[PDB]
Amino acid sequence: NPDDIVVLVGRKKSGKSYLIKHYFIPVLKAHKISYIIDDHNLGSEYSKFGYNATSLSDIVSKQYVVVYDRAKNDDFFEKLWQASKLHSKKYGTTVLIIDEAYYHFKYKQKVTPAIDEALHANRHAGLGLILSTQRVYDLMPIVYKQADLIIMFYTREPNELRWISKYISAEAAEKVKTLKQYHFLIYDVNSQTIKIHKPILEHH
Repeated sequence: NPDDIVVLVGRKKSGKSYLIKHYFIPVLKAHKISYIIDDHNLGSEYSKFGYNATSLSDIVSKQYVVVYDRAKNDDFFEKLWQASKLHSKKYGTTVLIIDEAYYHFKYKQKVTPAIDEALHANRHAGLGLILSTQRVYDLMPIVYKQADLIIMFYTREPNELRWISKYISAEAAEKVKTLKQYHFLIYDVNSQTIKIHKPILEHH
């Protein structure tokens, strides 16, 4: 699980960050698994969850880190990835949590060596991924093939349902339409199963 690739999908205010904060992170902390949060702002809702990294070296050396990913050079992801791997050598298996995945895994973008490694060899690299995004069709289709879990909140948008049907599951597409707010569908890509989950309140 800690080295799984998990994708979270849903429009703004679906409850993705609340899931991160009260469903994923508490579970990681209970198992003493470290994490690196990549948040695209220059003051971030995640500031209480880790050290405010100002350099790549903070990413490597601090156990719990929040990366302020704004105004970085165009090749920032490969640097973040390098630093995260080095972080993992120091702290063991680590989860890289990406608040808006389209910045680094956008549909139709060039597949770089860092992207290839993150999608095809992340376990060996010692890094799990939580990729959060607003619209299903904003990410490279390979993300969905390589994911272990795809978590989806409500949508009735036809082009999104089309994507879900094509790259995930036709049954998932049907059920996502009737989700009530804060409920979410969990699609296990490995077992090809679907579980509908009740709203999260707090970790127990």
